[PDB]
Amino acid sequence: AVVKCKPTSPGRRHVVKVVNPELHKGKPFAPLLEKNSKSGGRNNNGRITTRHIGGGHKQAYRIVDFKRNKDGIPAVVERLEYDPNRSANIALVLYKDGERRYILAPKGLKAGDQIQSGVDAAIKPGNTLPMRNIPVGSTVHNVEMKPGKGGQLARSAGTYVQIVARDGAYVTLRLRSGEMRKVEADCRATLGEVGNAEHMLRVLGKAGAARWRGVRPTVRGTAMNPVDHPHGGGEGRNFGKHPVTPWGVQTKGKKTRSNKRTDKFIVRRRS
Amino acid sequence: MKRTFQPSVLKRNRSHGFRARMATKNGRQVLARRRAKGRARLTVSK
Amino acid sequence: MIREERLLKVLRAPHVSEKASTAMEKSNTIVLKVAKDATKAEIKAAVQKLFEVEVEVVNTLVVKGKVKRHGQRIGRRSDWKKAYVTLKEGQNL
RNA sequence: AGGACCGAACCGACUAAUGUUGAAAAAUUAGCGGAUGACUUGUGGCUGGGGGUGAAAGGCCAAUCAAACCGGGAGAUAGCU
RNA sequence: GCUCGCCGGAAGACCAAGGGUUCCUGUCCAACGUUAAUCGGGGCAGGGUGAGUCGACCCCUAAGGCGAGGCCGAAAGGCGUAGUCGAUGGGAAACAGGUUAAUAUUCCUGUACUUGGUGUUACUGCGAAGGGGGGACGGAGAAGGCUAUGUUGGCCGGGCGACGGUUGUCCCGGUUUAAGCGUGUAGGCUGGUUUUCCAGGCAAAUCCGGAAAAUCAAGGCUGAGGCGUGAUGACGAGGCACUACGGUGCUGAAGCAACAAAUGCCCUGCUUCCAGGAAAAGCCUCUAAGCAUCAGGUAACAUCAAAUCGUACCCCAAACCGACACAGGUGGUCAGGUAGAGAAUACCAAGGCGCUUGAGAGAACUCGGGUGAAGGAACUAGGCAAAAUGGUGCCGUAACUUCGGGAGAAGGCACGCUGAUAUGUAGGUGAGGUCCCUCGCGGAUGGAGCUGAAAUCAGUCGAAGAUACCAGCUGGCUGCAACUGUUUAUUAAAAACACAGCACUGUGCAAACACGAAAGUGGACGUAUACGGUGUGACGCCUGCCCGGUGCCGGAAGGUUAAUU
Ligand SMILES: [Mg+2]
Ligand SMILES: [Mg+2]
Ligand SMILES: [Mg+2]
Ligand SMILES: [Mg+2]
Ligand SMILES: [Mg+2]
Ligand SMILES: [Mg+2]
Ligand SMILES: [Mg+2]
Ligand SMILES: [Mg+2]
Ligand SMILES: [Mg+2]
Ligand SMILES: [Mg+2]
Ligand SMILES: [Mg+2]
Ligand SMILES: [Mg+2]
Ligand SMILES: [Mg+2]
Ligand SMILES: [Mg+2]
Ligand SMILES: [Mg+2]
Ligand SMILES: [Mg+2]
Ligand SMILES: [Mg+2]
Ligand SMILES: [Mg+2]
Ligand SMILES: [Mg+2]
Ligand SMILES: [Mg+2]
Ligand SMILES: [Mg+2]
Ligand SMILES: [Mg+2]
Ligand SMILES: [Mg+2]
Ligand SMILES: [Mg+2]
Ligand SMILES: [Mg+2]
Ligand SMILES: [Mg+2]
Ligand SMILES: [Mg+2]
Ligand SMILES: [Mg+2]
Ligand SMILES: [Mg+2]
Ligand SMILES: [Mg+2]
Ligand SMILES: [Mg+2]
Ligand SMILES: [Mg+2]
Ligand SMILES: [Mg+2]
Ligand SMILES: [Mg+2]
Ligand SMILES: [Mg+2]
Ligand SMILES: [Mg+2]
Ligand SMILES: [Mg+2]
Ligand SMILES: [Mg+2]
Ligand SMILES: [Mg+2]
Ligand SMILES: [Mg+2]
Ligand SMILES: [Mg+2]
Ligand SMILES: [Mg+2]
Ligand SMILES: [Mg+2]
Ligand SMILES: [Mg+2]
Ligand SMILES: [Mg+2]
Ligand SMILES: [Mg+2]
Ligand SMILES: [Mg+2]
Ligand SMILES: [Mg+2]
Ligand SMILES: [Mg+2]
Ligand SMILES: [Mg+2]
Ligand SMILES: [Mg+2]
Ligand SMILES: [Mg+2]
Repeated sequence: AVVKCKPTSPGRRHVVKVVNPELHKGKPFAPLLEKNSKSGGRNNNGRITTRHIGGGHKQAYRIVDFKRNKDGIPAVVERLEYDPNRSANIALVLYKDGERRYILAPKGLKAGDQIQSGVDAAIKPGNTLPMRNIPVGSTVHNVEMKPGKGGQLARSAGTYVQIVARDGAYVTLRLRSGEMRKVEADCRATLGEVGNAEHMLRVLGKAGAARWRGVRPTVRGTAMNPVDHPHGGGEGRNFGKHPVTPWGVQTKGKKTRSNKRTDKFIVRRRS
Repeated sequence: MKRTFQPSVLKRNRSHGFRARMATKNGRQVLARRRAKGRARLTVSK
Repeated sequence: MIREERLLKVLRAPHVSEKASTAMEKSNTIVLKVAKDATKAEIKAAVQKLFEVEVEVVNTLVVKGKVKRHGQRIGRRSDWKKAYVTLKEGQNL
């Protein structure tokens, strides 16, 4: 649900939050949790390499099954759960042999729903099959790029991929960005759309909500001095320059892809 | 007013101590320079 | 068993002071200057052998030497170890 | 419930007077802002000099910053005093 | 020594950091001490720091550091695996009283507790670098049950008052006791047990997880406090006796109850929210290889062991950081009375101080304050500064508005004390006692004692009753920025930065991008509802025309054009 907050204070006036009453209210499943500590955007030289990262709430890591290779064994969803690490919700499924795993929660999946993976799984939301067993035109997510590597595409909340054609050992996919991509038919995919499509409807409402997520303020290049940024300097507000990154590369339209190794697998760029 | 020197013996030893100097070649050259000069106190350790 | 050459080295002197005399009079405790590395077990064994009395308990402490001056020259006295050796109520040393 | 309200600790530094060979190389007195939060604070750690870090003032990096400090080239050069 | 003044959420007491003998005693007064000094944190000499339980050490890991091999790099070196370090976090155990000139949870008295080694008794499947459990975790909020602690009464000891009264409803003092051990309560959580099967838990498992039945519902786990005991003890007002008048020798009553009550405890609870909240070991439990009457484990009995280092003293400071005995700075803990919402404030208690130059005088002028006729912003760049407002309840409150606000708008009334309603009310607490019980720390009833607002009526004093301290000035028009935040440490706090929101643009994952000669690493254990860059800056109504110049994006026939040949 998408509910607007009443304006009892200036920081609350514009807040729009997503309330999903179905989510588990207790703690996560402990055997599948992990520590991950924060980087502040610093690499192993101790240098900031991605700006605007730091602070935020402590987060535990949930081990999610992106491979979905437990073939031929049905499982039952016990509960949906909040995952601080990603936009999508996650589902704790219990396998009939007594094993528990987390999966990305497909749209419309809920407690009690049965799921399965394998070449003989039914074509229903939540089931993972090799894409040479999924009909052309289907809506899939958690798509593999290399067989057995694990799902890598269409993982974010509300995302999905369309199988548009099958040609030999490769399938053509329409990605969320509009790109048409080839990938081997033996790559796996989960049927349906990633759930929590209302995620994009939230409004943080104030600076503090972004600070809670570990996002640090962005200082505009034009507010700096010339020593700091190519946009820096000027008496009053002045620009008179072609807009560039802090490292001086044009940032309004210049293409930066250079991967000849993978150029073959792209059919039509998102363009 | 808070001043620049705020003593901590642990920080002192970890940053200037004998074993800190012995750990790198440039710290060992610091030690060689101080022995050649004849310093009675090689490091902050003593 | 601790060798007797060790035992002959660990005791250095009786300690004389108002506290030491009061300790001996009120708690049957002798106060001794002992070697720096002398443990409580060595002190007890040495008092039981060299002075052939019964020891109940040894308490020890390290005295840190003072900074002193000898003609504007800074000096420091050595650190030394003190033992409070409590005798067994009829040992009377 | 709230980067919600009033207000001590705590954090800050808007005004004035004093002080200016000071009680102080930035304070004191009266007033002043925030005070459950983008809050405050202890301990330890990481980032190093054309480099770091910066809710950006060319700010800060040991009372030193439009290129730290120490040693070296080194008695640089000085049509100037 | 007697008076006076000052602090008392500190200017008292205690930890950690840092310092290192500054601690105690004797002696000395050159220098040091902003004066003198007989004094001192000064000189000189001597003395002082006592641990199985406090801390370190130790076991365990976080960030991070190092890193056998390894990968990478002219050399030096970089990164990193197995490992090994690293607290600011997790892991065994002691309390009360007495004592020194100076130490004490360390000494002494009394009373406890923990871990481990070895020897005997009985029973016996033990065994890990492996598995599972546990440890183990957020913010906010609300309330009940308590304790610390305080107040009164009772009890006991003392008093009968320098000047009117004070044998009483008078006054002063005390009225303290721990860890441990037994009890298992207010409360919190959870259904229990017994069989059989199973694609999971790097192998196996009686353990965990899953499935299926039988059968029973009170079983288990956790838990403040109280009670008993510890305790015939210690302590104890005071009193007796000496002094080397600093204190010691001896003796020692009462030692209860009610009420109030924490920010401490139950509570790592409960309720609720999103921003979704360490790790590892100690510990429990399962087995692998292995040994298999051995070992090894289970409890009991004895006995041994608990080493080493620190321990003085200062610690919001004259002993730490500030060149100083310097109006500065410095983390944590304790938390009495009267008033008060209060840790504000005023006066005090315990306790600690009067700040290391004084004596006079009573000019100008300077500093910090008090008061001021008449006027009342005429001052001035400007009401700068000052003056003023200031509490609680109630009445009442406009434009506008994003419907929350604006608002404490504005403005106004009441307020002390005494008596009555009621010798103390509403309300809280609730004994003795009785009724009963699945049996105790028990459920119903009853209400004595205790405690207690607030109102109304009537009276009463003063110029004045929110009387001190404390404690909003208010309204009207308008520029800028939406707002809370941030900033030029040390002349600028703002209209500057940020911001939620908006848009463009890059980016298909070995992503773009960034640090790195590289290996790698951040982006991200993320995957286009994502991530980077840029500009704009809540919201509302909107965002017109120009692609000639520069840039970017696409095209690739034609001219021109490198190395090469
Ligand atoms: Mg950014
Ligand atoms: Mg932005
Ligand atoms: Mg600027
Ligand atoms: Mg430039
Ligand atoms: Mg201009
Ligand atoms: Mg122009
Ligand atoms: Mg002892
Ligand atoms: Mg000791
Ligand atoms: Mg606020
Ligand atoms: Mg500041
Ligand atoms: Mg002030
Ligand atoms: Mg305000
Ligand atoms: Mg306030
Ligand atoms: Mg400038
Ligand atoms: Mg500086
Ligand atoms: Mg330069
Ligand atoms: Mg030269
Ligand atoms: Mg020269
Ligand atoms: Mg001295
Ligand atoms: Mg002294
Ligand atoms: Mg003098
Ligand atoms: Mg002295
Ligand atoms: Mg590590
Ligand atoms: Mg390394
Ligand atoms: Mg090597
Ligand atoms: Mg270790
Ligand atoms: Mg620690
Ligand atoms: Mg003392
Ligand atoms: Mg009580
Ligand atoms: Mg002490
Ligand atoms: Mg002084
Ligand atoms: Mg001072
Ligand atoms: Mg006060
Ligand atoms: Mg005068
Ligand atoms: Mg005057
Ligand atoms: Mg006045
Ligand atoms: Mg007068
Ligand atoms: Mg006047
Ligand atoms: Mg007048
Ligand atoms: Mg007037
Ligand atoms: Mg005028
Ligand atoms: Mg005028
Ligand atoms: Mg003013
Ligand atoms: Mg005033
Ligand atoms: Mg104007
Ligand atoms: Mg603003
Ligand atoms: Mg502000
Ligand atoms: Mg300034
Ligand atoms: Mg300023
Ligand atoms: Mg990578
Ligand atoms: Mg702007
Ligand atoms: Mg604007």
